[PDB]
Amino acid sequence: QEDISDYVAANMKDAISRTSGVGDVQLFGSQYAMRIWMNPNELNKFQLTP
Amino acid sequence: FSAFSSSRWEYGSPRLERYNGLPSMEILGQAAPGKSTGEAMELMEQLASK
Repeated sequence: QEDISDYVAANMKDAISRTSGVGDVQLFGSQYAMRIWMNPNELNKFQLTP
Repeated sequence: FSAFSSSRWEYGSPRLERYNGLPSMEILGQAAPGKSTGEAMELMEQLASK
């Protein structure tokens, strides 16, 4: 699902929302973001903080 | 700067174009004398198809 949503957001949503007669275009998903899923145990191991 | 830097010569675009939110390159042309703009545009489309 996240792969399809990213393709729609990055390749189709912008062009469609700019099409004649189109008002609000709402994405049923979300574009990719660089997700850094932090682990508090590993952050502690090195005395690090987000 | 030499203590914490390295220097290189590379290539890059002095002017980046975009069309409708996507990277683009513009090409200007003229139909050959004795020909219409429609047929020239058709040939350009046929060439771009490849």
